[PDB]
Amino acid sequence: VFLGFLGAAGSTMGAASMTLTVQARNLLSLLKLTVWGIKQLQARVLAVERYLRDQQLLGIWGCSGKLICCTNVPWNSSWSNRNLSEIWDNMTWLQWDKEISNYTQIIYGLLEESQNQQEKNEQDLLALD
Amino acid sequence: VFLGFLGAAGSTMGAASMTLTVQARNLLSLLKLTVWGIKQLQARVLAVERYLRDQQLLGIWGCSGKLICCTNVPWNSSWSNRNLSEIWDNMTWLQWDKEISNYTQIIYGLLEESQNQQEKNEQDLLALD
Amino acid sequence: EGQLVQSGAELKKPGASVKISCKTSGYRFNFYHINWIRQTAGRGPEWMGWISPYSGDKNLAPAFQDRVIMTTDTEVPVTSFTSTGAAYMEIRNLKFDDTGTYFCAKGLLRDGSSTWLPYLWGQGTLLTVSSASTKGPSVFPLAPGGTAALGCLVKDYFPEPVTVSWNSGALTSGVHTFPAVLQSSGLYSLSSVVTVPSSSLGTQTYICNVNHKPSNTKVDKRV
Amino acid sequence: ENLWVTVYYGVPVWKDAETTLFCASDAKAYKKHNVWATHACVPTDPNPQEIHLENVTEEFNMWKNNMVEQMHTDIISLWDQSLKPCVKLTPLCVTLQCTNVAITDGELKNCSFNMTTELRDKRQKVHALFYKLDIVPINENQNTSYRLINCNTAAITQACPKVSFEPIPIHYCAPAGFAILKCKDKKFNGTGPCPSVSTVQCTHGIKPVVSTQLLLNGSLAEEEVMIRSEDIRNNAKNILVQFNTPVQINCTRPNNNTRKSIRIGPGQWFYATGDIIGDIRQAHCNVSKATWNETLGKVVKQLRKHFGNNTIIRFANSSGGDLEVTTHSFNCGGEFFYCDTSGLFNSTWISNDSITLPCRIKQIINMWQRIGQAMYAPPIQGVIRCVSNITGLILTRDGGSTDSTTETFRPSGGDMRDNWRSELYKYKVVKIEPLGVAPTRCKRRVV
Ligand SMILES: *[C@@H]1O[C@H](CO)[C@@H](O[C@@H]2O[C@H](CO)[C@@H](O[C@@H]3O[C@H](CO[C@H]4O[C@H](CO[C@H]5O[C@H](CO)[C@@H](O)[C@H](O)[C@@H]5O)[C@@H](O)[C@H](O)[C@@H]4O)[C@@H](O)[C@H](O[C@H]4O[C@H](CO)[C@@H](O)[C@H](O)[C@@H]4O[C@H]4O[C@H](CO)[C@@H](O)[C@H](O)[C@@H]4O[C@H]4O[C@H](CO)[C@@H](O)[C@H](O)[C@@H]4O)[C@@H]3O)[C@H](O)[C@H]2NC(C)=O)[C@H](O)[C@H]1NC(C)=O
Ligand SMILES: *[C@@H]1O[C@H](CO)[C@@H](O[C@@H]2O[C@H](CO)[C@@H](O[C@@H]3O[C@H](CO[C@H]4O[C@H](CO[C@H]5O[C@H](CO)[C@@H](O)[C@H](O)[C@@H]5O)[C@@H](O)[C@H](O[C@H]5O[C@H](CO)[C@@H](O)[C@H](O)[C@@H]5O)[C@@H]4O)[C@@H](O)[C@H](O[C@H]4O[C@H](CO)[C@@H](O)[C@H](O)[C@@H]4O)[C@@H]3O)[C@H](O)[C@H]2NC(C)=O)[C@H](O)[C@H]1NC(C)=O
Ligand SMILES: *[C@@H]1O[C@H](CO)[C@@H](O[C@@H]2O[C@H](CO)[C@@H](O[C@@H]3O[C@H](CO)[C@@H](O)[C@H](O[C@H]4O[C@H](CO)[C@@H](O)[C@H](O)[C@@H]4O)[C@@H]3O)[C@H](O)[C@H]2NC(C)=O)[C@H](O)[C@H]1NC(C)=O
Ligand SMILES: *[C@@H]1O[C@H](CO)[C@@H](O[C@@H]2O[C@H](CO)[C@@H](O[C@@H]3O[C@H](CO)[C@@H](O)[C@H](O)[C@@H]3O)[C@H](O)[C@H]2NC(C)=O)[C@H](O)[C@H]1NC(C)=O
Ligand SMILES: *[C@@H]1O[C@H](CO)[C@@H](O[C@@H]2O[C@H](CO)[C@@H](O)[C@H](O)[C@H]2NC(C)=O)[C@H](O)[C@H]1NC(C)=O
Ligand SMILES: *[C@@H]1O[C@H](CO)[C@@H](O[C@@H]2O[C@H](CO)[C@@H](O)[C@H](O)[C@H]2NC(C)=O)[C@H](O)[C@H]1NC(C)=O
Ligand SMILES: *[C@@H]1O[C@H](CO)[C@@H](O[C@@H]2O[C@H](CO)[C@@H](O)[C@H](O)[C@H]2NC(C)=O)[C@H](O)[C@H]1NC(C)=O
Ligand SMILES: *[C@@H]1O[C@H](CO)[C@@H](O)[C@H](O)[C@H]1NC(C)=O
Ligand SMILES: *[C@@H]1O[C@H](CO)[C@@H](O)[C@H](O)[C@H]1NC(C)=O
Ligand SMILES: *[C@@H]1O[C@H](CO)[C@@H](O)[C@H](O)[C@H]1NC(C)=O
Ligand SMILES: *[C@@H]1O[C@H](CO)[C@@H](O)[C@H](O)[C@H]1NC(C)=O
Ligand SMILES: *[C@@H]1O[C@H](CO)[C@@H](O)[C@H](O)[C@H]1NC(C)=O
Repeated sequence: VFLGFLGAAGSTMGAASMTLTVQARNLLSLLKLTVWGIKQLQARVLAVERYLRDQQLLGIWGCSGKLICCTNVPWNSSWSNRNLSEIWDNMTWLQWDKEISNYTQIIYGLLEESQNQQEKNEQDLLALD
Repeated sequence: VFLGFLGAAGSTMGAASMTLTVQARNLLSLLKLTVWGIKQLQARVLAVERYLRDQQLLGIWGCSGKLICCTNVPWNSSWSNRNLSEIWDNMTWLQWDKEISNYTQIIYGLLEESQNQQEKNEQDLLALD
Repeated sequence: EGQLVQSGAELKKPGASVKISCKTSGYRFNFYHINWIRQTAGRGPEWMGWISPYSGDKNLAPAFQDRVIMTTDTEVPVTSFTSTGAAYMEIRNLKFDDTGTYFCAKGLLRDGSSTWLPYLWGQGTLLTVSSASTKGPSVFPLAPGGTAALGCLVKDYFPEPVTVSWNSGALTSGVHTFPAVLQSSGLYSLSSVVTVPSSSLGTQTYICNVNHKPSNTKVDKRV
Repeated sequence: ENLWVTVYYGVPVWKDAETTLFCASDAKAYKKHNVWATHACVPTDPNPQEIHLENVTEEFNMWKNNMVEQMHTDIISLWDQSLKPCVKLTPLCVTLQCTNVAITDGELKNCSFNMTTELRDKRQKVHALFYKLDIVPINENQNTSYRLINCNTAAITQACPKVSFEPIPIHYCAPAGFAILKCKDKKFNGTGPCPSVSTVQCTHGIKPVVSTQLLLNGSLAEEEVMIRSEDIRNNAKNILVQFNTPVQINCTRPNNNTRKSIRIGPGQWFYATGDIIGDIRQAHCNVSKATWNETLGKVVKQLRKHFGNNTIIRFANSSGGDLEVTTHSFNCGGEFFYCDTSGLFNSTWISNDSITLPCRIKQIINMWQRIGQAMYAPPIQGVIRCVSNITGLILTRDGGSTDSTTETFRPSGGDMRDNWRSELYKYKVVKIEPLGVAPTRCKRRVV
């Protein structure tokens, strides 16, 4: 069942989490000095710049290849106190992003440091023998 | 044994499949308003745009890191009826791409949906305990 | 999906030499070995050798290593994936037991454990080795549910083969050509018959066209 | 027996595509600013890589090639980019009163006329020599006041004196993800399947020699001479010829001209011709009759291969068009020559005495069918002499209802693109599609 790009924007987070491929596809795809040419070329560079930034974050979180990745960071209750059923079956990703947009930067920092910067050194010392 | 970029374009698919690294390397690598400058800059943006699109498809198929990846999609016989020896030891990737270029879009859709959109949710429910 | 067409039948005297050709189309001639196999009544089917149009490597069976010469021409491209070509086999020191049918055959795969294996075969070339001279045939008429049968008799010819058509190839339905007989004299004879409705005498004229290329003779007989 | 699709990234697969190529030229150091090399073309790699593709056979079509169309628009756009900053001779359309240069029973004329000075209020009278072609009489009744040929149609701009018109080798490169396929078949005709194919990132050193009728400084066909056309049966389509042996042609302007720098405004400088010093001789090119007769005979042999092993093959001079298409036009040291080729195409074929060609010069030109902008080629000081290679030709049949008894061939220069096709016949642009899906007995681990 496909609704299209951003079709599940008003659905529950659990329902929207099933069609992440839909947003992933349409997320990247004599004189040429015309006002349109300058706009187009600058628009194309802006699109690949935003895409590479999100893929950069997935890279430093060790989640490059996957749309759903699990981490080692525990969920600090100060961010949100809501239970799983209330989060995934009562909220949309929009109002969720609004409730957690406040602590997103802190969470992103813990996400790159806590695991993948610790995980890689421990991976070398483990496969060291 | 290296022949160079696209050296195995006339070889059997099995022989060409051995030197995929060769195509992978050379696949990406007062006023500057000269006709050459506008062409160059627009050419450079075109190269990274095509590269990121193919890497995007590998990402949504869960095959980002690898040149050879196996999937869960079974080979529907309507696409091609040829046996393995006839495909890999009698055909080149060119004439293969011509025989299957017809159903490529359908195959790409099954490739992103059938596994990696199903695989990631089942991966969360499996590592859930 | 390509066809291999070999040269016509030839009659040669023992001790002479003969060169058979094998023209190819519908596939990349350069990508497949061309094998040569013969069949005689005394030894059955016998593989002679193959040659690679790409590299020129040849492999001849020891029984023909000293009497068979295999060569190939360069492919004339048609499209990116197909071309036309030609392979040749020159056999010398012919003997009476070398009389038989010769085939050229395209290999199976470009790569693998059985690349050269003959897969696509030609129509065959009939080689007769004899001290006897060529003799053209004599064609005689075979006089005729409401159905009837008529044909033409090809008597005393040498050597094989003889081809028969009807109305310059316009008449193909109901045609029945019988294998040749081997007389005690050493000459062959065969018959060809066609079945037609008996009422079709006022609208159809049946012409049998006999071609004996070894004697370079054609006969168009009205039945 | 259970087959599954598997993704391969890097499969040698390509498709015909047209993309935006860019420039690449060696590191030539120096005067400079030559239009084509520009301030900056990507310097050629110290070592190019030509990779032969075994077993590959690709279809080529030099007539539907998009590299030609791109190069054409690149030369045109490069020309305008070099004329924009130079001095525009809008005030040089003053009425000219011209007299003969003495002599009894005149290509150039001595012209006097008033031209503005640095100060707006002041004016100046100056005398400068001109060629007959650049001027027309303003009366036709007739009196004898002349004017520039372009003043009636389009404005005019003076080519800067520093930029040079000498073609230098230019390599056309394709961006990453695309590739160029070079046909290395010696006997390769116009179009068709090329058995021997190789791949390169940039083409060879192609000099953008603008010529007509005769192809100069091009690349010589290997083995036999090549006869390339889009439709030999159709007379309307031109005929490209490529020599295996180059013929030599010497063009000179014996006149010892002089440059007269007359200021026509604040900063603006106009460079007029200064009275000639020495004898008055007209420009002309020489060609060895032995080599040309030999080279022309080798052409008729390949011509009969398409018009019957025996037939009447004659040669006549251009009988269509005027100006550019009727004369072997080209550039040489900065002066634009226009030669009569009737002496070269004046034979009939069936079954050291060097030829000389008359060449006239112009300084006002409208190349590539340009409508709206003319250019004034500043005079070149001293004697001019350039030795060039005549590697190719551009012919055309006369047509008609002749019962194939005789065939006539005349030169022509219908289009400037045919010059680029003479060097881009072997190249082709394709895009690499490295995503291939094939079935194998492999399955992903459910884990
Ligand atoms: C097909 O291909 C053919 C093969 O190349 C082409 O044949 C070419 O034809 C062109 C002409 O169309 C020739 O170009 C001109 O050649 C002139 C003769 O060259 C002589 O002098 C050479 C000088 O030697 C120097 O360079 C050589 C190079 O190797 C070097 O070894 C040596 O050590 C020395 O450094 C000599 O080597 C030759 O053998 C000859 O004897 C040459 O004079 C021309 O130069 C002019 O003109 C060009 C373009 O107009 C300018 O770019 C130059 O800068 C130079 O202009 C300056 O000098 C002029 C001299 O009178 C002045 O009149 C100018 O005003 C200008 O002076 C100003 O600038 C100077 C520099 O900034 C200042 O110092 C001054 O003060 C002024 O401000 C020109 O090169 C090619 O040579 C010839 N090819 C070959 C191989 O010979 C054929 O044309 C092609 N056909 C087509 C249709 O394209
Ligand atoms: C471009 O396309 C062409 C055509 O499609 C393609 O050429 C084919 O390439 C494939 C694979 O490379 C070839 O298939 C392989 O062929 C191998 C060679 O066959 C051997 O046997 C020949 C006969 O030897 C007998 O006779 C000689 C006397 O002549 C006698 O002394 C010997 O003792 C023996 O009795 C022999 O002539 C031949 O020699 C050539 O090859 C060697 C290199 O091996 C070279 O050094 C020689 O100078 C000569 O050129 C050769 O020795 C064969 O070994 C091979 O089988 C092994 O490998 C496969 C894996 O591929 C294994 O599965 C198998 O179990 C064996 O271990 C295989 O059969 C095919 O024959 C070519 N020709 C065709 C198809 O027509 C190019 O490769 C393509 N190239 C590109 C870049 O695309
Ligand atoms: C005017 O036309 C003449 C016609 O011959 C032309 O002379 C030839 O120029 C070519 C270069 O375009 C010369 O060929 C090269 O010569 C050098 C020095 O000997 C060699 O190092 C080169 O070797 C290689 O490159 C070849 C391709 O050019 C390859 O085929 C080969 O495998 C090597 O890699 C190359 O042979 C040639 O020698 C001259 N001819 C003579 C008789 O000297 C001349 O250049 C033209 N003039 C202009 C201004 O273009
Ligand atoms: C083109 O026409 C101009 C006239 O506008 C010619 O200029 C004049 O040429 C004569 C030569 O017949 C010069 O006479 C000489 O004048 C100098 C002055 O210094 C004097 O010293 C000499 O003894 C001699 O009398 C005249 O000066 C000159 N006028 C100007 C204004 O320069 C020009 O020669 C003509 N050129 C051609 C190629 O026809
Ligand atoms: C160049 O050679 C090719 C041969 O490969 C010619 O292509 C054939 O041309 C004939 C008529 O000239 C057609 O009947 C064939 O159908 C063409 N074959 C293919 C595969 O296209 C081509 O015409 C030649 N070009 C010139 C200008 O002579
Ligand atoms: C073209 O004419 C100029 C004169 O304008 C000649 O240049 C002179 O050459 C002589 C050598 O005989 C020198 O003594 C002068 O100083 C030079 N004067 C100038 C202004 O250059 C030049 O030699 C002539 N060239 C030809 C080929 O005749
Ligand atoms: C064009 O000019 C060149 C050189 O200016 C001529 O080549 C000369 O040919 C003679 C033979 O007649 C030789 O003795 C010289 O050594 C050559 N000089 C050079 C520099 O190669 C060529 O013959 C001229 N061609 C014509 C048609 O006049
Ligand atoms: C978001 O954070 C700001 C600053 O801490 C706070 O004032 C605001 O109430 C918060 N709103 C949310 C997260 O609902
Ligand atoms: C490709 O698909 C089209 C449309 O279904 C069909 O007409 C054509 O025959 C096919 N050719 C192939 C895949 O060989
Ligand atoms: C040149 O200018 C003078 C003064 O303005 C004028 O009298 C004369 O007629 C002009 N001559 C020409 C040929 O333009
Ligand atoms: C062509 O040749 C004729 C001679 O038959 C001559 O009169 C005419 O001027 C020439 N024209 C051109 C453009 O060469
Ligand atoms: C052609 O050659 C002939 C014979 O030498 C000569 O009479 C005639 O003037 C030439 N014509 C041209 C246009 O060169």
